[PDB]
Amino acid sequence: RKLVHDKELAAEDEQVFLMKQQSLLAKQ
Amino acid sequence: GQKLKQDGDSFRMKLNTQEIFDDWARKVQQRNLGVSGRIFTIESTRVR
Repeated sequence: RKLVHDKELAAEDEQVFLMKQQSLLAKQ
Repeated sequence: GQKLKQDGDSFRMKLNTQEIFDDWARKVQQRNLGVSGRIFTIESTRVR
């Protein structure tokens, strides 16, 4: 039962985040 | 003396200043500068 580290911190590349927030700005 | 005063009045007339003020105010009103909107904008650019 030696626990292993869970999922690591993700990067979530700037382009995808910017595109999602551009969409959110467009819809607001 | 009157010649000199007429000359100086002519140059001073050529040296008016309010007209450029009026032009700048008119241009400022026409362009309608403003800042209200979103905090910041995200845009699309195809960087070379």
